[PDB]
Amino acid sequence: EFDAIRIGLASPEMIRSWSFGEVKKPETINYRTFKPERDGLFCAKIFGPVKDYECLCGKYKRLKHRGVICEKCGVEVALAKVRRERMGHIELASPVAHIWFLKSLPSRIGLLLDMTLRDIERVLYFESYVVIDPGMTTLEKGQLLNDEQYFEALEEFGDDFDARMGAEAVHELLNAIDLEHEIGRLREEIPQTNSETKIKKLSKRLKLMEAFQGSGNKPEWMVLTVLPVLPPDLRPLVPLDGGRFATSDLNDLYRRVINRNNRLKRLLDLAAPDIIVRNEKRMLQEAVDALLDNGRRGRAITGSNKRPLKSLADMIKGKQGRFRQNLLGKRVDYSGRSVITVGPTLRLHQCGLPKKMALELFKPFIFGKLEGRGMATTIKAAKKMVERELPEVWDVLAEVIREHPVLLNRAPTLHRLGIQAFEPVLIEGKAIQLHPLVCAAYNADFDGDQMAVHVPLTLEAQLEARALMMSTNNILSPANGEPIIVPSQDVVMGLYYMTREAINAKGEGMAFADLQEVDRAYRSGQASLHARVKVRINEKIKGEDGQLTANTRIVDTTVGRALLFQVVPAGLPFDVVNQSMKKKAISKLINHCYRVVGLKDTVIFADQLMYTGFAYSTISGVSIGVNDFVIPDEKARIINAATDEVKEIESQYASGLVTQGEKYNKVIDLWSKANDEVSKAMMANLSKEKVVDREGKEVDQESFNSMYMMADSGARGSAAQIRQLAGMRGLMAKPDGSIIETPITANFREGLNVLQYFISTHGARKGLADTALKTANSGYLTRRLVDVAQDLVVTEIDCGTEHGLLMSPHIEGGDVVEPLGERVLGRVIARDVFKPGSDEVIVPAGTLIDEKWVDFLEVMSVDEVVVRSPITCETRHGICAMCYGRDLARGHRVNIGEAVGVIAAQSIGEPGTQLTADNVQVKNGGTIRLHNLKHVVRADGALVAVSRSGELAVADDFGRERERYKLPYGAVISVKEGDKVDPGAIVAKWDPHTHPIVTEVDGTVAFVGMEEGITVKRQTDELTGLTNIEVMDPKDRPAAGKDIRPAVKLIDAAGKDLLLPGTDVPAQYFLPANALVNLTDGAKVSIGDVVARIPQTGGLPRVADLFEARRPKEPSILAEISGTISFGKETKGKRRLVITPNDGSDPYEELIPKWRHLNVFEGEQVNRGEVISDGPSNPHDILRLLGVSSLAKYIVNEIQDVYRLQGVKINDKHIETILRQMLRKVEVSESGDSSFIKGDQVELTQVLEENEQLGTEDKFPAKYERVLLGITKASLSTESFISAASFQETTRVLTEAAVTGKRDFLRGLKENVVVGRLIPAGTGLAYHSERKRQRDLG
Amino acid sequence: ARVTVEDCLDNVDNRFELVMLATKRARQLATGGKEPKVAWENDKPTVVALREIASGLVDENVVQQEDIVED
Ligand SMILES: [Mg+2]
Ligand SMILES: [Zn+2]
Ligand SMILES: [Zn+2]
Repeated sequence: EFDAIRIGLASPEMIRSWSFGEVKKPETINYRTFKPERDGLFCAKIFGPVKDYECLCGKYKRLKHRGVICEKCGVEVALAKVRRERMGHIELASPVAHIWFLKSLPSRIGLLLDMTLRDIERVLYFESYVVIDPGMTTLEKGQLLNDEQYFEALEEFGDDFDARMGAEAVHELLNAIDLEHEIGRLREEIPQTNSETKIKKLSKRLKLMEAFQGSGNKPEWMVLTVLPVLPPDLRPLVPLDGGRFATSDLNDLYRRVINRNNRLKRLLDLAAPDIIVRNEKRMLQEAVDALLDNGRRGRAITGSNKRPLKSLADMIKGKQGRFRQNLLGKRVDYSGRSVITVGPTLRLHQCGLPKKMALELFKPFIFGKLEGRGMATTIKAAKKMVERELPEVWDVLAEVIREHPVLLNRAPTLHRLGIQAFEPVLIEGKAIQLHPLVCAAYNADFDGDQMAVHVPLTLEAQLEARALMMSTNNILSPANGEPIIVPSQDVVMGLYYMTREAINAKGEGMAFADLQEVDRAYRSGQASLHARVKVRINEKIKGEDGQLTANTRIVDTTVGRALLFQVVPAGLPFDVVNQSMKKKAISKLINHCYRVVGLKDTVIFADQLMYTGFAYSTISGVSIGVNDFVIPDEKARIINAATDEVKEIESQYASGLVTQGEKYNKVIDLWSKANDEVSKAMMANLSKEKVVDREGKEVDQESFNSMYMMADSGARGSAAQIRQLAGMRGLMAKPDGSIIETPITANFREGLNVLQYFISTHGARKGLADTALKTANSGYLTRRLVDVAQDLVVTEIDCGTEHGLLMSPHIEGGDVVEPLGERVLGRVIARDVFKPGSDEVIVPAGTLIDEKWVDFLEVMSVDEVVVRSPITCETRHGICAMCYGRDLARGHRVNIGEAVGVIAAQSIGEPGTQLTADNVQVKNGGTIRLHNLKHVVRADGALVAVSRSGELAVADDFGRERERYKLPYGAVISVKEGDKVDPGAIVAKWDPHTHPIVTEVDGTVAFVGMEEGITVKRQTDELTGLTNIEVMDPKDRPAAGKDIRPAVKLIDAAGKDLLLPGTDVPAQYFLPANALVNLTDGAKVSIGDVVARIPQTGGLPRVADLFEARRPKEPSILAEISGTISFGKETKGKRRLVITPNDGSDPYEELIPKWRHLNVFEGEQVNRGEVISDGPSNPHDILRLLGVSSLAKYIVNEIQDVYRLQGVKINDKHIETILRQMLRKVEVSESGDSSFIKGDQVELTQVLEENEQLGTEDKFPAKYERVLLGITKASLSTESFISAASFQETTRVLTEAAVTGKRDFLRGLKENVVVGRLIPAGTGLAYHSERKRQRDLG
Repeated sequence: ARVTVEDCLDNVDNRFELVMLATKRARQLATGGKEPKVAWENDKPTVVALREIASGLVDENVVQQEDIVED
């Protein structure tokens, strides 16, 4: 019913309005009787009555007396609950300064009076004097007076002089602040200065003056003359067992202030001198200061207690405040918990609930059902029927839970699927019966785990549990498009054994007329579960639009595959069950079934797979024995051979042939080769060992082994675990990071030695102790991601924008690791894609790409698509519904009101617990196309590359790029452009050791200044191994010749001057150190002359440091303007990286350190997006030099590389959603229109550019530049102060919002939670929409 | 039977107005004495209100018209 919760300073006239009386005495209660004494901290006259509708005297103790107040000893008759609302006030005899507005990062009182923080603390303690209204005196208001300097002021001036000391002086300095006049003085003195050390000081002081003018807070209210008193029920004084009392830490603080305030009031009427009264007023300062906050310069009282104290401010801060303790947890009613238990007979939408828990959870619903049915007359008699557990109560409990869903949640709630709704059924026992299929989303095993229950009361919450939070609704993952409710290891084991073709079995070759004859033949024991038969099947096809046509055909399948087709819905063909039904094949069938037949026929199909998997996994009594871990007979021939190859190396180590490091890499790489040789020889004997007999033969089929089936079907176990059971274990690691020389040549079947078992304990406790950090670091990452993208919610249906980012498949390497099939599925196109022809489009407009459009794009040769993304949306205060897409638990696109920012932070933080160049060669065959690579053809028939911004691509015959390779500078190209490459042959060669050079033109070039005595040195190898011009180092040069550098002058053969086009200066490049000149002086090649040869962290903390946009330890150096770069002076200490732009006239000079080894040379033109020095690059300069399209490509592909290595997969919409909130603030480059030099939000900067353009001003010179903020700094930019006090410092955000009169609205999620209102996201959007159209309209 | 949450949500396709449309109808079947258009199959008014959404018997203007006749 309320809105716009505002906050400001409290005036002395308003503090008296909150109070109902003034406290004068410091006592609380009487010693004989436990009654609140008058005019004390506990007083029934000021506050409310103690007992319900009764005064202290007892003259009025009935309901008929409400406004009547007794005169002798009674109080105002109330409900005894107003003791939480009634307040008091203590009219202090001397003013006291507020420490919240004095001791902080900014000086709220110091900046307001142009005074120092230490100097104000000197006057408030009665040590120095200040002057009020100096005027015609000889001193300034900023000049203070001492005890010996103040006495002289009254002698020479006499008139026009007024000086005070203490808190009354600070209160007087704020009386004549001249608010309407001081701003006029700051406006005319700010543009005169030019140093940045004074701009940030005068502007920060100016912005505080306008805050005290529009908000209405007078500067006089910073010091208080009367303080409020907390209600007594908030600081309770309750007794304990044995007559002992227990009070709060605020009663003795309030008593200490009253004890000193009354002592000061009595010390003023006795005409006491200034020597004694100045110390009492000083004690009243720290008496009130210690009451407000603790930890400041005023040490809190500590008497007979260890902890210092708990003041008023300590109740809302310090990781234990009342505001922060409720944000992390709150006990609720109608709840309970118990252990979980598998129930294989339950449906997907129902769970098991004990009878003892249902009686307590649904207790109010039974009392109302017993009175309505006529079994009980009053609620007191109905309660006694439940305690006796009458038989008629069970018939009532069964009716109140028939259609009433309950909520189940596990303690670690990592993602959205941690809370699901089920229909409870009454079961006998004390354990909650859970469905086996919902165990994957809950991440719950049956090792004693507990699950909490909750009961929705209102029918508004019951409809949300059935339509939104039901277990059958969230069958797909919210992070991907894959089903999250899939058959686990026990169900996939029965479906794999059933569909497992055998060579020769009982009942092979027989024909069946229908699927009902197959079951009739199997149940009689006259046909094996898997035998090659031929059965006629009647199936229906949903491929036709709206036509469910039936087809009857004779297929060649097994007996088990025909029994599995009985549960398949009608819309799916038979070719979906003719495989071996592994885990990856069943999850793809449920996903395909969801997109064809819908949801109703899928929730009843996933239950049939669980019943069929549990039934056929029990008939086949699969078991693991001691003979299942078969050992290859050739394992002893590899271990004994590898042990002899190390003995011949240990003899070489004792002879001095190899070193310690050379022998280490020899024995480590030797055992790693023998470990892979045993693993490939074990899987060959384990998979193809089953032999059979068909009409007389020895045929090898797939192995029907228990250990092989559990790893092939994907139920449990992988190649790394079966390797340690049958094959050798291998080499173990070490907590230091090295590998031990002696490996573990034994497996777990044969057993390990005492030393081999102690070695394995190093990596065992390393992985167990790593899980303690995986739950502490990933939980801190998902919490920071929510605090940033919580306000983001779908609000608009259509933005109307055409901007979008280009999407291309990852063609890095040989094949595409992630094609355009899953990168574009579920995203609306931005621009119309065009065929290679003319006037022919594939998509008509921006359309939602579903599974039917993915194959339509795979048939065509379309490789690039422009899709919509939240990072490019134009919707202010929200995100468009068409820019998001349809990648969620639903099939359709996102609806209006869906909080897509919270499901994106939970999709990234959930899998966080699982986180920790000589030559090129074309792999496939196709055309070779080079982009952005300007080459110069030589005379021999080869190509030389001068730029590095491009790369080599392999064009398919259809017209799609499937291979991309990067080439360094000067890489010689063997093949030409536009020819058919050879799969397996080289196309270009490079030189990663020595960086080659390039020449622009041919001619007789010779080294100038190469005397071979100071600059260079003629080096000769053994047996004429080196005959060239070898350069020398700069340190080896002489002191006189260090200034001169060897340079090569390019001259033509005719003698004329040769100048490069587009540049005035010729091609004169100086040869650096450690270079070799292949061409002689006066003779060189026509092109491609190498004159000088220039010689040459992962896991969870990687993703956390990547969202923070931190600068790496060695940032890379990039170019700003596209032009010819050059060096500067090297003997000074730095490197002047001068560069002359060739297209524009704008020279820009920058400096570079010398410890960072540069990779660029002198005289080479570089582009804007080219890298100069190697090393990791921060995401900050890539946004300024390239733009926002290149930043969104680098961040997403770098985060996915950390998740794709571990196997998990997250959609790109969740990374671009968090990236939208980081690229939210903007910064202006020039000043004149903004207030300060810093930047503001882009939503406010865009709404002001339209009013200034189409208004009185013609142009818009106030431009801006995009900036990148981390998930820590972007969260601080919150206009609200209620939500900002949760994750930030409470005492810092309350003093800033008070002095500015910040009226906080409740248009967010985190604000409406602690306040108690509905959230704008979800079903609560209809409540906030029906109020906006009725408040600002009619 | 007749318990379909995806058939009623297929026409609106919002999953948020369906909860709001079924709320205004569930109170009429529980308070006021309004007779549902579908038969009572021993179901609570919370679930029997979703059958009228899937069958297309009630709508946004149908619930507003039935409640205005009582006032
Ligand atoms: Mg467990
Ligand atoms: Zn009385
Ligand atoms: Zn949009």
